[PDB]
Amino acid sequence: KNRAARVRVSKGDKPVTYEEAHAPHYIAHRKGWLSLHTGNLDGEDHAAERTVEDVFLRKFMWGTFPGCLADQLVLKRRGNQLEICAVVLRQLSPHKYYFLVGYSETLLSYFYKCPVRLHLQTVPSKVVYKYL
Amino acid sequence: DEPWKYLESEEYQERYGSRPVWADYRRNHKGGVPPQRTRKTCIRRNKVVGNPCPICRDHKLHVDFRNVKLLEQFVCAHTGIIFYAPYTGVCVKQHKRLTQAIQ
Amino acid sequence: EDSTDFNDKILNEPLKHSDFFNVKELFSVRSLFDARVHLGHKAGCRHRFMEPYIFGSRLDHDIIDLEQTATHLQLALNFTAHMAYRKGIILFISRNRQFSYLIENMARDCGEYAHTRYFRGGMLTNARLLFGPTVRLPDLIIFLHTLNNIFEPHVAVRDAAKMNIPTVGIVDTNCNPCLITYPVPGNDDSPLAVHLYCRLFQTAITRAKEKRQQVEALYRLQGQK
Amino acid sequence: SFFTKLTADELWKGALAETGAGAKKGRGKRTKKKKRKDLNRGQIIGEGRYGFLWPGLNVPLMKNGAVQTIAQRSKEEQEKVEADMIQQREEWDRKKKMKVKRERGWSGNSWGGISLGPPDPGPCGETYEDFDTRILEVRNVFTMTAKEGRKKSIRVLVAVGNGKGAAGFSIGKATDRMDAFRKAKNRAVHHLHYIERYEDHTIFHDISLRFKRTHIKMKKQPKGYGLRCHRAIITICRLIGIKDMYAKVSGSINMLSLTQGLFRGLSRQETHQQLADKKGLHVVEIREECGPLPIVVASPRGPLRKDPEPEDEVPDVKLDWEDVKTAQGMKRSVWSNLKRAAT
RNA sequence: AUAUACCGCCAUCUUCAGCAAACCCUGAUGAAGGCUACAAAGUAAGCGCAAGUACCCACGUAAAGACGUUAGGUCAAGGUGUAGCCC
Ligand SMILES: [K+]
Ligand SMILES: [K+]
Ligand SMILES: [K+]
Ligand SMILES: [Mg+2]
Ligand SMILES: [Mg+2]
Ligand SMILES: [Mg+2]
Ligand SMILES: [Mg+2]
Ligand SMILES: [Mg+2]
Ligand SMILES: [Mg+2]
Ligand SMILES: [Mg+2]
Ligand SMILES: [Mg+2]
Ligand SMILES: [Mg+2]
Ligand SMILES: [Zn+2]
Repeated sequence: KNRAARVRVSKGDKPVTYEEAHAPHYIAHRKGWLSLHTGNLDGEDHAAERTVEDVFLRKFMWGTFPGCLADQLVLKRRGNQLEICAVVLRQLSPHKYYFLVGYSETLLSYFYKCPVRLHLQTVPSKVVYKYL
Repeated sequence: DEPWKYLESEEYQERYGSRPVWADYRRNHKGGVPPQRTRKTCIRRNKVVGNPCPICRDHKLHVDFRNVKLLEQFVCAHTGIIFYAPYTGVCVKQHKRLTQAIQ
Repeated sequence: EDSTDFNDKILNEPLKHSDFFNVKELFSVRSLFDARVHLGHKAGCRHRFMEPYIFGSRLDHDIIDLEQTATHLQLALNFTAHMAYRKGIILFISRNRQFSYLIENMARDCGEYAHTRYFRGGMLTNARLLFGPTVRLPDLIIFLHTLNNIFEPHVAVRDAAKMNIPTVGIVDTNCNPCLITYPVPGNDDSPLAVHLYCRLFQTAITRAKEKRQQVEALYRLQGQK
Repeated sequence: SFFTKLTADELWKGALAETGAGAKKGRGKRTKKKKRKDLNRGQIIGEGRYGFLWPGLNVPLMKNGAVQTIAQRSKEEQEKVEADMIQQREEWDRKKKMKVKRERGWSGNSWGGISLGPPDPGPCGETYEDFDTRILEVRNVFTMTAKEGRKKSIRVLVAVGNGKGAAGFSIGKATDRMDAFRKAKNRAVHHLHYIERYEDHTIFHDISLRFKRTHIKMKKQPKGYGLRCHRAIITICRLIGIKDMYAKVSGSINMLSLTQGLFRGLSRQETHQQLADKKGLHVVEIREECGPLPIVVASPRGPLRKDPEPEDEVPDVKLDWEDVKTAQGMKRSVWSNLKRAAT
């Protein structure tokens, strides 16, 4: 039986998001990609470097906004601009979200030597697609 | 000095309500059939056992022939017989004092 | 202040009369005899609990005593009329497919309900799951046929009792009336018998609903002045 | 390596091993399972080992109307913070170990006799606060399946009652025990019997019945006699509201047959009003405490017969050798009439 | 060291169509069982199949394929519980 990236059926009490509810074979069919860049196009270079950067930013944001992320990050690269789009919860005070945005954008801009912007969308609670 | 006052106070009513002081007591023993005698005494050389009987567990309950409202709790209202000690769980020491105070 | 007078003049007043709706004028032993209500099944099909209602066997064909039917039918019609007066939900049940169309029309015409189709497990004992938590069940179930199509008691007879719903039922000589609240010994097979039953219950229900409006209307006019 | 690190959910799911071949069929004799602890519970965003004070994250942004600047706690001031966090953490552990004491039933490890509380309120705002629930039997039943082999389920018997004559019982089945409790107690309130009580304390007459292979002999008793009955009968009698009764169970001692037999016997008893109406005579009670005074307990509602009941010189009633052996002082048992706690 | 503590990713039946919460009913309220369409106690969320999608079609081939089975494979992908080593 296939296991990869499959949230398994339970008793009907486990809330899953839309991202979680779709196995890998639905990628490009029902669900899109969580990062968009040119490295994996034919004739393009530096796919390995974009992949390492993406893995770091996901770990970095998980621990920089601990308990606040309500879904996976969406990573967008245009030119040398890096856009991080995150769906977060509404528990932390707005002052802390502004501190962490200023801190994260600045720290990541100096780390990867590119202008980095963080876009936060807040939701009252994790959006539930279905109960498995 | 006035033991009958404790039974008329608010502390008593909160602890026991309208049930007898021995209502919630349960003996710890092996088997389904308990020993036919209760423990000799719950206070031994000023030290109290882990599961003191209804009388010994509340030091404000005074077995005295004038505290008739307490004594009534150890007599059957329908037959007038004094409960044997295993009925309420009172130790043998206090059951004798209750029997003498009732008489 | 005004509710006690309402319930006393409207709900309790009909219960002080032996025949408040005059349902005895609807039928007679002759009218039942002409509808062949006395004709029962052969003696080999007799149910033990129907012996008290059987006049006898005429050449191995059981005859239903219409003197008893008349008294049982009086009670059933009277009960049915009172339940319609109180705005109770009356459900007609029968699996006899020859009369499914007739019975479904009789229910619609009187403003009541019919279930003549296959009875699914739990319509009554599991109604909240099937219909919803606020579903109102019937206050009276009238069986024009108490047996299903395999000659066994209709499951709703047992389930009506489980839900404490009174049942009116036509009980032929091969039927089991033990759990039927108001049983009526009578022929359930002949179209003349079945048509009569539908006319009687339809008429009892229609009269009782009209009586409820008359009493209410009078009670209001007198209230203002 | 930073890139080899995983999330807490992954680390606990692995470390706990809740899913695995060992959990499948209880293949291991195991008792104390590791319990996941949330390590982000008492953690404050912005607080670190170095004790830095970040304005707007872990300390206020403005102080005295001016924006605070980056600061660092002193070594002494930071030691206190660490100690205070350990003490806060120890309190979390201590309290979790501390537990409330379960009131036991017929024995310390038995479910029988334990209260489950009132049945849950029905969907249409229906409530059963007046009803108490008691467990009578908790059984692990097993079926064999083709794939999973020996499968484990729970069969529960519970009784419900309000203490005023309305009581019932139901079986509950489920894989989990708490689901069996819910099903049993909620179902029982839909299958209530009403039990008539003489003077709201005892039964109307002696009841002797057999249900399958379980024999139950019950005797009407006066006030103050208490419930001297099988422990399960005691539990059921408290739910009905019977205070004084003797009962003896003989034959197969099966909890379900005992419960079903008990409710059958108690539901099928004739009251004094029913006896008076059936025979059209007065029901006269004679009490030795009240001497020869005749106490009419029930009178027929219909006409009163004029012909005395025939006085058969010798009744052709069947007697129980146990009752006769006892009345003759021949029943010698070390276990009879033993001193017991009030029931 | 332990895959007989596990996460992770899989084999296998599967070239299957079943799994199942919550209720209801039958069996005297036992382990258990629950269908007949000219129908007789089942209603069933959800999961799988199916449907959709990819490839050249609506075909085919891929993909998908539940719950479980074999303490199946892997502590040597990585991570990790327990135990062990630390000149
Ligand atoms: K594994
Ligand atoms: K490994
Ligand atoms: K290891
Ligand atoms: Mg495969
Ligand atoms: Mg017929
Ligand atoms: Mg061991
Ligand atoms: Mg113990
Ligand atoms: Mg294995
Ligand atoms: Mg295709
Ligand atoms: Mg394939
Ligand atoms: Mg498919
Ligand atoms: Mg192995
Ligand atoms: Zn003592």
